Amino acid sequence: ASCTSLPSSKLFIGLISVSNLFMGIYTGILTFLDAVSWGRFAEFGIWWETGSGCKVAGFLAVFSSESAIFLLMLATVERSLSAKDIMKNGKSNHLKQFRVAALLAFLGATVAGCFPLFHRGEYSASPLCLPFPTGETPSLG
Repeated sequence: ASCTSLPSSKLFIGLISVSNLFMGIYTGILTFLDAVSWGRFAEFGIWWETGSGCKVAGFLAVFSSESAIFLLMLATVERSLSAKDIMKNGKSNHLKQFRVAALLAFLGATVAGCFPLFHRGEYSASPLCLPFPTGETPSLG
């Protein structure tokens, strides 16, 4: 909200917070669905599981988790590069490079999330729509 220079640390905190947005959104959708099915989950069970909603929620959760982890490694690598320049040169700036790396990490996360979609049955293993070694064994493992 403050129109400042937004240094690299603040931007990294912000983007990790956006990953937090998707985590919280996924969890809140879960609750919302559970509250809708208060005492009547079985009625919505199959419809949700085979429906597009389960795929959407599972992909969103997987993407949010993987993106959080990847943003974390990007932030740690950037901080280490800043420290290395501090003890080596005196100035570090890979703003465009790190933005490109963040976008590539988002691409990898989305690819991982969409991979179960093409195999027709990986995501609907559980109502939570979470990769488990219960149904499709090889790909999920």
